[PDB]
Amino acid sequence: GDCCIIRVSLDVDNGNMYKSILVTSQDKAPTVIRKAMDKHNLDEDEPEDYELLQIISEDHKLKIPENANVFYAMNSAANYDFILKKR
Amino acid sequence: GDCCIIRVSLDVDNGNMYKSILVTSQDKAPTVIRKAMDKHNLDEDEPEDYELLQIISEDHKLKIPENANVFYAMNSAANYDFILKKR
Repeated sequence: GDCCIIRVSLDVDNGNMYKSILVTSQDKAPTVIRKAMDKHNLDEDEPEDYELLQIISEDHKLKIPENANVFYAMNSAANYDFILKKR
Repeated sequence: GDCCIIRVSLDVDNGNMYKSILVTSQDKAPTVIRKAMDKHNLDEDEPEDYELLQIISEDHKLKIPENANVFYAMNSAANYDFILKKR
């Protein structure tokens, strides 16, 4: 079935360190945050502590809604670069 | 970037054995066919001896052109079921 491979960094003071993950057509925001937290060894806590944002440009980050399908809520015309932001 | 998880079987000894491959936007037929033949253990022949072959419906099959990007040459509106065939 359908997929996309995205880049996820932590929310950090200037840009920086992306870890790649596989997003299926079925993946909602908490599963993709759990995958992104595993790529960064976040036994420094829970998927509820975290929101996900897409980097549209320097002046725009796109907020992924709490239980949304990531594959269809993302802007797939923009670059696949995301923040794992600790809310 | 974008991708699909595709499963491939053989045209040969009549019981349907699937193997999954991850196909990216950049993947060409002979390279995904290479992966499929290694996954089925096809070791007498070269990747040029073989075509792919998406099952569009019963009575209907799609030939992926020999040097084409599988991701954009396949029927994305259909079953992600492929068989590997001689010629």
